[PDB]
Amino acid sequence: MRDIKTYLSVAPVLSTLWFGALAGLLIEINRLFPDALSFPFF
Amino acid sequence: YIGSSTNLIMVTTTTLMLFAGRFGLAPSANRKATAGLKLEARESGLQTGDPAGFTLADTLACGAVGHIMGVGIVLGLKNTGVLD
Amino acid sequence: EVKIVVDRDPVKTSFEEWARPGHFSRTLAKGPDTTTWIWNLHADAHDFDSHTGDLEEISRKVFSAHFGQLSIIFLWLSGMYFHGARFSNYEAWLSDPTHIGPSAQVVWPIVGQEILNGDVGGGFRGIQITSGFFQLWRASGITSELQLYCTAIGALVFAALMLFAGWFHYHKAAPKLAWFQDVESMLNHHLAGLLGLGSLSWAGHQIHVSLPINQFLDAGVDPKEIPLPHEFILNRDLLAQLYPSFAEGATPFFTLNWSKYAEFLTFRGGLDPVTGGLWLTDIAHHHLAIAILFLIAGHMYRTNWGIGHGLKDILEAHKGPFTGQGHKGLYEILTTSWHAQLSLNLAMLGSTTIVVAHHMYSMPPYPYLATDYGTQLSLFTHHMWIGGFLIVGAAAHAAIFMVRDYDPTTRYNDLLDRVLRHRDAIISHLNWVCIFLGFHSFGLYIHNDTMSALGRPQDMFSDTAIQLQPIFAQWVQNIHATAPGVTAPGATTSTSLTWGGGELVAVGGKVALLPIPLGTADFLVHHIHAFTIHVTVLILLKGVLFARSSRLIPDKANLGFRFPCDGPGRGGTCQVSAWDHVFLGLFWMYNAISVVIFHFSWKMQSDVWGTISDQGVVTHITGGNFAQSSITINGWLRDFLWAQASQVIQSYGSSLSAYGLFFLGAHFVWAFSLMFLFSGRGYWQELIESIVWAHNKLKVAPATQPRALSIIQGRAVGVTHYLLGGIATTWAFFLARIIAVG
Amino acid sequence: RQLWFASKQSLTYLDGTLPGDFGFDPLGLSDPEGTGGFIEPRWLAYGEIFNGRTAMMGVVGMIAPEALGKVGLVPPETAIPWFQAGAIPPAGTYQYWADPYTLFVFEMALIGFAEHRRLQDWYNPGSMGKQYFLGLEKYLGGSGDPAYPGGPIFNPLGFGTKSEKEMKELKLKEIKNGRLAMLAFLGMSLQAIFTGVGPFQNLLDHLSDPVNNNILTSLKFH
Ligand SMILES: CC1=C[C@H](O)CC(C)(C)[C@H]1/C=C/C(C)=C/C=C/C(C)=C/C=C/C=C(C)/C=C/C=C(C)/C=C/C1=C(C)C[C@H](O)CC1(C)C
Ligand SMILES: CC1=C(/C=C/C(C)=C/C=C/C(C)=C/C=C/C=C(C)/C=C/C=C(C)/C=C/C2=C(C)CCCC2(C)C)C(C)(C)CCC1
Ligand SMILES: CC1=C(/C=C/C(C)=C\C=C\C(C)=C\C=C\C=C(C)/C=C/C=C(C)/C=C/C2=C(C)CCCC2(C)C)C(C)(C)CCC1
Repeated sequence: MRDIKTYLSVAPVLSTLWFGALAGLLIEINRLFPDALSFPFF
Repeated sequence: YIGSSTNLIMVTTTTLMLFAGRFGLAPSANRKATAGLKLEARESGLQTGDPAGFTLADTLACGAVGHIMGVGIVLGLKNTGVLD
Repeated sequence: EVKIVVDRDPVKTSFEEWARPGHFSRTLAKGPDTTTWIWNLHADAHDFDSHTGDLEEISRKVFSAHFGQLSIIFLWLSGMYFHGARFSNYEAWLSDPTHIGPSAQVVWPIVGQEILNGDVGGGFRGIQITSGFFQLWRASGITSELQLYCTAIGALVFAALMLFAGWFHYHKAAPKLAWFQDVESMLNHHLAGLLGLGSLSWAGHQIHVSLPINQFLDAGVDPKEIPLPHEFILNRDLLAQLYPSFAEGATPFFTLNWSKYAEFLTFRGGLDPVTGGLWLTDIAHHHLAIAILFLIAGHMYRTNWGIGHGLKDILEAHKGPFTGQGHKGLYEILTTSWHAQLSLNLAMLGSTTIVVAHHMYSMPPYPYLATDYGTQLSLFTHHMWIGGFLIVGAAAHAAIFMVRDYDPTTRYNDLLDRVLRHRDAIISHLNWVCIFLGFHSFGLYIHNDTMSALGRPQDMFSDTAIQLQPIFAQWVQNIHATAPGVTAPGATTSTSLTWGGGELVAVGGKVALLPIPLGTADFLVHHIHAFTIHVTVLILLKGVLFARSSRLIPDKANLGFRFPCDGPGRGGTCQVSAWDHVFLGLFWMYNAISVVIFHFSWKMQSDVWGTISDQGVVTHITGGNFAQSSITINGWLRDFLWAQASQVIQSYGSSLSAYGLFFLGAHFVWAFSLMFLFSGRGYWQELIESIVWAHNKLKVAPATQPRALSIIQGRAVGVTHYLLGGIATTWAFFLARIIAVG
Repeated sequence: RQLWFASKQSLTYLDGTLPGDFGFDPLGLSDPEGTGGFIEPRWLAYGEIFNGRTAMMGVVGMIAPEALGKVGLVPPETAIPWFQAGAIPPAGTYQYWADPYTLFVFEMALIGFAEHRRLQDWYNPGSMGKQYFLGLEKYLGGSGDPAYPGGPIFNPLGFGTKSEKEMKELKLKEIKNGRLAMLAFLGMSLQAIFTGVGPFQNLLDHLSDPVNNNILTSLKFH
């Protein structure tokens, strides 16, 4: 079990999941704010 | 439709093939032919009831070849009617 | 004799190793002192023969790897069938396939890419496809999304099953040597078992399901009320209505009067005007005869019984005067070194892929295939690319065998010995032939272009000037067009329509095939192809023959297969390993394939493809300027390369706009490749050194010591990027142009 | 060992271990150089026993209903060929005391219980007589060999009185009847696939009219 944990902590899979989460966040932001060119908050 | 062209051809080809096997005129299971001559019989280890050592393989291979040669010599039926 | 001997449970399914990378390599398992470790890890993963010294373990490993590959292929097929089921317009396409664009991929409306889901007709929106599945799914009478759905499910099942089988056969029940090394029974089966029975069962599926439903659809019916397949075999009366003979059970076959079945098994030839495709009766007769042929072939070699040959008993007999002892012992070489088999099989597979690419376009098997232009074009060029890659791989692995596992003391041969004994003569004569062909096939183009730009057209190489006639090709075409007259009475027309005799097949105002004439331009392009092929053969054959030892370096083999050089000594010894020979030959194979596919595109769009008028006048897609503008490189720029690159470059703001974008990135990478191909290492090493200093100044110097890529990896990344750029460029060009105009 | 179409790879492992070895195996499957899982000779004897027994029961049962219907008193409500009973939808069906599909999965679960327990016994012999089973525990130990379980649950009347010879007879009888029932079942099914009228009616036919000889026709129809 702990072996599969140390394997999961190997940079490829960690990086893939991290990048997937980041891309999901970005595409969701783009969905909720289409075309988002300026900073119309301040 | 028995005894006609197909029947007589198939039976004579298969029976002559089996005789060539059993009498020493075919390179069957326990006979391997060289470049030329054939009579180089050597054993495989397939003892069966046949008095000349004919397993259930050569008695099937010779049959297959006889049926093939029969079908081939008959389906060149360009002189006995293209439809039978 | 031969038995079922295997072994039990060598390696346990324990995750102990997954957390320790490079367990296989002793050095790799120690730890990454630098950054080149993580390159070297991937670089030698699949290198099985450098992990042991006995063939049993590597044979087990490749047996499992084949299962992995098959699992991936099954998963891909499942994905394809699914996307056809749940995301296509396949039913609307079946309604009328004349002017409805096959689309099988939609895109999510998130980031403005809705335009990607362009207009494809039939009340659908989706990225148009060119894979050509739809002609197949109409040949096999799928005609219902339920069928695609259940087929995808079954494919997923088979994929998981194969993955299991893999795991089990490596871990639990590992095969032994006397099983693997036993090739007699393997040949016996694969000849008789796999291929033959395969074609036989397919002939079954065609004569009992496809043929009737396809004939009904050709008669013209909404596939909704078309009778289901199983309802064509359960109740006989339907097929009875179709084919009188077919209502006679099995008497006319067994009783040797086969001519009764003449209706659905025949030898018509030609194409079928209703769809331009092949007469499915013909293809059924083909598959069935091929099945019988493979079955009768499979019974060659003695396996356990007393009949049959032995692959050792066949070679040693052949021994001619000049060569001497003949092929004696070769059986041992091709049974004791995997790389040899990999090379042989890769070569034959590449050649077969190429010949499939060729035979496809000239004899469209599927229905409504020779009228979906982009599909035909894309299929042909894809098969060509795959064949080229397979051939290069064959040469590379042949070289690897030559280096490592060749040895005269025990793996002796007297044929290969002679071959190697006079390598210099072979390479010299091939080199001279390469020079000769290069001159007399490219300098001709140069002369023609120059004498054009100098206002002397009547001193050109064409039909209207000093004339070169491909007489042998026209001779063969005449023979093939007059052969169905006497030599092959059982046929009806020529074997294909591309032979120089007959009429044209056109469906839906568009033409599919017609006679093909050969002009001097064809002579020149054929000689260009011959030259480029000869040069690629020169490169790769020189690499293989000189992988052991050259007259420059005496003991090259000892230095190993893949090493960068032998230092700058003796005037410089860069790129002497066979690996670098393959690195070189890759570019030339790319060039050969590129010019071949360009020639194909131009010839088709200038002499075959196009539209047909109501009266019957043909106006080809490009106007038929081949025989007058393929004979000048400046022409190739003007008439073909520049002109037919319009549709990709105006493609912005339309459905095809994606094909536009790649047309730049393809070029870009293409650039990028040079950065790796031209530079060296020491420069980058010093630059990395200064960067490491700049970081270390901030207490950021990573323990994974940075290192500029090793030389061989630099060349590898360069050649990969270059091939990617070139192939992606031609891909975008082709798709955009053909799918826009056609 | 009445030799009928033997070979040498047969005699490599068929040394007479199975009750009544006749010596008939051209192919030579269970050669013990590497013992293939489920190709074990023990497993082979087990398989022939089990298959032949199932075939005996099936050849009795599939033919029972319609046959009995002939001059008997099982009603014509089930006067239907076994291959038309409903197991073959392209032939016939019937309205039962449940629906078709759930019935099938239910009987599958029951047979699965039985055969899973039997297999677990096969791996570890006798090991069923340990766990709680709501009774039945003091019977399922068997007679040692999973081939032959014995036990008053499966030995009610009491045979092989004080003997192994009587067991050898009874048992040869077992193998012979299993093989004969296998042949009869396969033949009934082949007639059914090619004749299309039903076995017992085929007897009704072949009692009087000799001229039938339907190998001459070879008519292949549903
Ligand atoms: C010996 C030898 C030797 C050499 O080496 C080789 C060779 C020659 C190959 C071999 C041979 C073999 C053989 C012959 C075998 C046979 C088998 C069988 C027949 C089985 C069955 C088996 C069979 C079986 C299981 C079956 C069973 C059945 C049953 C229960 C039934 C049921 C049913 C019924 C009631 C009715 C309904 O409605 C339906 C159903 C559901 C249908
Ligand atoms: C005298 C005597 C004897 C003998 C007898 C005889 C003479 C028998 C015969 C037998 C036989 C007579 C056998 C046979 C066999 C055959 C076979 C086995 C065949 C097969 C065939 C096939 C398989 C076919 C195929 C095909 C098809 C299907 C189609 C396509 C083409 C072809 C042709 C390829 C005995 C032993 C009794 C005893 C002692 C005395
Ligand atoms: C956003 C981002 C960025 C940027 C980026 C860029 C700028 C990119 C570029 C790029 C470029 C400038 C170019 C590219 C290109 C690409 C490509 C080019 C790809 C391809 C792929 C593939 C996959 C292909 C494939 C294929 C073909 C088509 C051919 C052969 C066959 C196959 C299928 C293989 C930054 C940094 C700001 C940040 C991060 C993120």
